[PDB]
Amino acid sequence: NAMKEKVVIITGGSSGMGKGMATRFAKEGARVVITGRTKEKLEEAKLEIEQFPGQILTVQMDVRNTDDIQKMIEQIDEKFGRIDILINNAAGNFICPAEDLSVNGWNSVINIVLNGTFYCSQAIGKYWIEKGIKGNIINMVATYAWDAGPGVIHSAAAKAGVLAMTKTLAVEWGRKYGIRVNAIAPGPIERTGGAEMAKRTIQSVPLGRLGTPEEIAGLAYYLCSDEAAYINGTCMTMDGGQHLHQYP
Amino acid sequence: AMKEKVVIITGGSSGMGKGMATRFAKEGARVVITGRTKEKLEEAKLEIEQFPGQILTVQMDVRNTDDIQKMIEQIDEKFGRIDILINNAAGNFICPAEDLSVNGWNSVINIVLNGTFYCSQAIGKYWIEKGIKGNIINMVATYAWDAGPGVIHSAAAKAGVLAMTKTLAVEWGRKYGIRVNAIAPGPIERTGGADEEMAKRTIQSVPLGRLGTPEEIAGLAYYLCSDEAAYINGTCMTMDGGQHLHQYP
Amino acid sequence: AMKEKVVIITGGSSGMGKGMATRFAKEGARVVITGRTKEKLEEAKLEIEQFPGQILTVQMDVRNTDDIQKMIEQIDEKFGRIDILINNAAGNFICPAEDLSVNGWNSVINIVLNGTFYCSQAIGKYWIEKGIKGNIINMVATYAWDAGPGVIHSAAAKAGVLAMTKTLAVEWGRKYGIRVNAIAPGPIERAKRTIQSVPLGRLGTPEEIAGLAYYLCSDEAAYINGTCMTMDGGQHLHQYP
Amino acid sequence: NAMKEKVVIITGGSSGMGKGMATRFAKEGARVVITGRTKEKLEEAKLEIEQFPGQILTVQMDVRNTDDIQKMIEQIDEKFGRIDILINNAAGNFICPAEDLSVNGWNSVINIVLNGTFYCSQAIGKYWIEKGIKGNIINMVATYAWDAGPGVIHSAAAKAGVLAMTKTLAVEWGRKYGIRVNAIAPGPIERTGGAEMAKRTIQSVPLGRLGTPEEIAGLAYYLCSDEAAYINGTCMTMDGGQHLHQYP
Repeated sequence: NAMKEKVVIITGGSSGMGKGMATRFAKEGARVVITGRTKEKLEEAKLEIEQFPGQILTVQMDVRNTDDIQKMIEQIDEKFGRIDILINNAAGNFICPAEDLSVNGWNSVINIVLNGTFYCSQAIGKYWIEKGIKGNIINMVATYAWDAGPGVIHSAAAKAGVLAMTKTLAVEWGRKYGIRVNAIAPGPIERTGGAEMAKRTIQSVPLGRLGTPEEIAGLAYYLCSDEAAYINGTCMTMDGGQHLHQYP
Repeated sequence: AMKEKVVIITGGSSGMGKGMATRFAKEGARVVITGRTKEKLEEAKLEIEQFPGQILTVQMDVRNTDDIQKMIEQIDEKFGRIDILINNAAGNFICPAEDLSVNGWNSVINIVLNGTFYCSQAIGKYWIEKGIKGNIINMVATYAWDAGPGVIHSAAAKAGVLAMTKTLAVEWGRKYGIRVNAIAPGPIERTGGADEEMAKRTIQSVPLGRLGTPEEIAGLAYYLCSDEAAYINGTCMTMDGGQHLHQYP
Repeated sequence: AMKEKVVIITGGSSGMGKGMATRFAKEGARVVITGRTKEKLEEAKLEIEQFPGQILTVQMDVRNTDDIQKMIEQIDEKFGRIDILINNAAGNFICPAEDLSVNGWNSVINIVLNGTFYCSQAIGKYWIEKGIKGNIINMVATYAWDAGPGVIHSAAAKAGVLAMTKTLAVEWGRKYGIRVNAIAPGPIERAKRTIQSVPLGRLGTPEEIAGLAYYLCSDEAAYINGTCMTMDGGQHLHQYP
Repeated sequence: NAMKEKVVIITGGSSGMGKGMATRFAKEGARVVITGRTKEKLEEAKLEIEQFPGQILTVQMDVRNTDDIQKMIEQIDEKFGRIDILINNAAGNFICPAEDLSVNGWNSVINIVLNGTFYCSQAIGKYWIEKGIKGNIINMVATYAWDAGPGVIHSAAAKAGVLAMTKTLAVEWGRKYGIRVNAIAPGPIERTGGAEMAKRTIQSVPLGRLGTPEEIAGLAYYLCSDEAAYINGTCMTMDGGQHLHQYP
């Protein structure tokens, strides 16, 4: 189909936004690699999105482990022979007052979100550099990445770091290798996990509703299209206007 | 579908304006292009029209509120609806801030900032009275949120337009379900202003090593108006190959 | 060196303008305050003047380029120099964007954006002719870089001023050594859900704002250029996740 | 509340900006604690900065080690009985193309700059919470923290994370404890030693010169003064206008 012969890797692709993006790329005929930490969820996701035999590759791995990343790259290269797009979506988040956050809790989020995104990006980038592939990277961030994230200080710091990495790689690798690097910052999206009623935040969104995984997937698809080839080093926000000041 | 929609593009007879008009027309929308000169409007129409009467040319000035109401009336009478407004009409040139005439400064503030407000408010009120969930796209520049040396007039005006964009996304998004966003293009071929050492140097300044195109800009505006994009509101989408970012540490 | 300096504060007869004027006069500078109404200027003068001839009141409109040149002539004749310009003259009120009259929108753009440009260009040219390394401080608002629901006129105007601030910081900083910066105040003294909205749990004060403007004009702050210093107790930041 | 009665901690206080800040606070009469990894540098800085015996406390410690941090707080509390200000300055930075950066290299910068700043801030904050002290935190960032940092991707990410932390703590702790948290972003400063011609750098600064440690010190001192009590959750840039676009 439209994305046929392209190979897309989505970390954290067995649930939520990751799986919504995975669904769209598979419907457009691309080969999709989804990663996760649990076998069962990956199998389920694969059964839900696979359009033809061999289209989807599930990889049980940890983005914090550089050996796992290299093994995944070798496995994909052997099965499909190329990698076109990397979407760094694997994340970990929960609320905790900053004073009460354990050192291990802080470390775990920085490790999965910031470090794991860098490990995946550098390893995939090096693969593209060696093969002369003009790849595309999309990093999932949050609107609190450029502001305050009260109650989620670990995620706010990690995602801010990811946003800086996004812009830095867009300049360095855009120039030296023609690799495009961008981010997406979603607002509240229906059908996603986490940790007095919802109308408390649906109200905070000017458009008065939650976004959908299909809408996020449409943005990801547009960013990977030939039309969008000049978009580089930006963060596309999709939050119905939530992050803006709602009163004067 | 896009086939039934009506799109207004101010300054639509040349440059990015015409690139956007070309795309919406190929997708079958009715397109209204505005401009100050009759000749350029007729040239653009002939070039982009897919079928008789698809394109409506309106010779007008975005600084004139009477021109804006006349245009709305004419469109409503002819097509019976308005779905999308793209505020593109612009004016720009280089001048050191201390040398800029009061008339030069005023003219750019009036066309870019005031004209965008006049058009947006008039169209918004038309949508409000008819219960239409419209969409507005404002064309800004990457210097709108930083410094614009040599183009202080445009930097100020476009910064005002960006603030307006975000403010209307909140006010109208909430009260009427009207979406408002902006596009910040980088250097785009076939859109030269007034003003090669610095020429090839500016291409060097773009990480991707090339100029953007009006067709790429048109594809972003088209995506922003699609049903898939319905949750995008109050943002500025930059399309500049990474140019506005720091190029060295 | 403050003793030998001349500071111009537009809209200096009330509120923040008066707070700034009070501090600069206490530090011994000559202060020029502008305003539209005679009696308010006369009251402000009596309140802040520390010695005879310290304060020059000028009844003028920042939208009038002829008024600006007359003021510059008058200042130059009386004091012989101008060191600092604070563009504070502002106008503001709440109104839904779709209800705002063309005259209402135009008046705010004219006073805030155009007036700041007219004053800044006229003073810049004066400094350019005399080789003076001046300092400009523009008063903006935290909604200048975000949305300002209900105050779209002021948000647009202030955002324009912020862009002008950064642009002149580059052009004039490099060519003439003139520094240009902005201050963004939060809610300032002179129902309480907005006090709750401020992490520090209170309103700011005009004395605090004046202390920031004073620091920005000091020799210690000579490398600060093209930035916006916000003083709002943390209010503009997201208060929830 | 008078500076003469205050205790100021400056990590990385034995050289460069840290020492410039140390010099100013000591000159105003505060007790100053400077941290560093080398005994000799610490003793040299102490001799240079101290106005009276016992005014300066040097602490040889690693900001990445939470035990070192805990021991330092005990030592200061025992000697001085209070802590008023924390300046997170310790940092590590060098140039390296993103694709050539080692995993250890990346990890070390994130650890020292981002994690170390969180460890010190959380530990000192907890100390302040226990004692009811309305403390003040200043984090040293850089202007590439909110943009691209080509060649310094590690520091750009770490510093972006520090900036997010700064804003997040200003909200959470400003509200719950009256603790202020702000950042400073310096431009190029003479006498600071991080790892073509230098006239290129001064040329990129509109003001056409480098900043000084004494200027940076004045900004830090202003931010800690009583008149700056309402400044919270912001980043004060001191770079001569360098980070702005220099041409259309």
